[PDB]
Amino acid sequence: MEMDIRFRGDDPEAYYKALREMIRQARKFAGTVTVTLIIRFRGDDLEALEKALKEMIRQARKFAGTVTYTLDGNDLEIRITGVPPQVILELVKEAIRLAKEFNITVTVELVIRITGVPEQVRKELAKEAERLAKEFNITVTYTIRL
Repeated sequence: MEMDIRFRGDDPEAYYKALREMIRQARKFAGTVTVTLIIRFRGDDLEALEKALKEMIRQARKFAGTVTYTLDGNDLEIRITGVPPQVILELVKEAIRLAKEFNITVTVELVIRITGVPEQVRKELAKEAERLAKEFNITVTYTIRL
């Protein structure tokens, strides 16, 4: 009685707005939407990475959630939990922005943990996940439990 959705290496506005609408629909529908966000930064400019950490910590710590991280030399991992789903989309836009500003390499991943929803919702979101994967040519997967 649960559906997860996993997205990675996201594309420009057309995709973000579309995704947002799926995000929106899901929240409305009679269920619990638990979202988790992961980003990994890479680059030799360690000073840049340390600030990219600090901006995302401060912004995302203003939500009723928490933040964890690790630095495997020149690879910084960030795991954000507890954030409202309609904002999540915008924290994605901010972490891409930091990739450009500091001229560093960044990857992004969204985990949506939907609990107790209709099979009509599951099939539509599936079709929307099937659709977006193909139009934008990116990493898209999902899981359903019963």
